[PDB]
Amino acid sequence: KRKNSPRIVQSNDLTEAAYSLSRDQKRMLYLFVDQIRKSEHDGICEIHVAKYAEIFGLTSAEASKDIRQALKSFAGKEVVFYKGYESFPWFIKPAHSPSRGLYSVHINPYLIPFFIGLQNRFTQFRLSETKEITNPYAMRLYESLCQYRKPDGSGIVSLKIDWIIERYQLPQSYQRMPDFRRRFLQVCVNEINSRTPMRLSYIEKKKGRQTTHIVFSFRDITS
DNA sequence: CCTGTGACAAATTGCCCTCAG
DNA sequence: CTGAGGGCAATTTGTCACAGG
Ligand SMILES: [Mg+2]
Ligand SMILES: [Mg+2]
Ligand SMILES: [Mg+2]
Repeated sequence: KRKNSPRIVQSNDLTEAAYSLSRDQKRMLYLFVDQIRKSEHDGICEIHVAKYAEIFGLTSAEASKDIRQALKSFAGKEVVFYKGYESFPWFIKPAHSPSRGLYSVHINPYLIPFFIGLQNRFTQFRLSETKEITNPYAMRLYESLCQYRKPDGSGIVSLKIDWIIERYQLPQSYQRMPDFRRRFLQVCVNEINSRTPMRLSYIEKKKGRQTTHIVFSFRDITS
């Protein structure tokens, strides 16, 4: 049963926001949204090194490294919602540790309604589905794909490439499409195919000499 | 203009070790 | 013993010159 892992349920506004974060910063982001979901919430969240190591198959010393550098790298990271245009900071206070092996973070109290969206306008996935991805961009794509998933784990969706560049905030050399192909599309599609239960194919949409959309579709291995 | 590949750079990976308390 | 530190080589991500349709 896929039901063994936490159920991540985020608003589609988050699924579609424009931001940069590392794999490690996102692994934590999942744990934070879970914890608001279980409370009039105020923004204080807690992380235990020992538990984070259970969850991601890591050693105690390595989990401490990953948390400690992620938490430092939130400084100056804005998140932008869209159309619409609203920019917020993730943390309003620096994180700190009062007990050995435990950190206390203060997430911005305005983001919470953006996490807990309006009814039937939301994305959802088990934590197991995404814990073995490595590339953060491959994590963004798996999120967006999940947004279109029917009850039976199948779906089809067309994303415009300029929109992928803006929301996933991809590096500049990928505006030149042979590089986008080689260092993002093939790498992220292979990863979903090897690390998740999803089975993914795609076709490109040219207009004139240009490529403008990727047309993704997928079934679940439970077929 | 469009494409793919080779090369170099800079970054991320899981892993090894000391050491404090 | 846990976990806060330092460090590593190997691999993957990011940049871009060159050659062909
Ligand atoms: Mg990153
Ligand atoms: Mg609390
Ligand atoms: Mg690491």
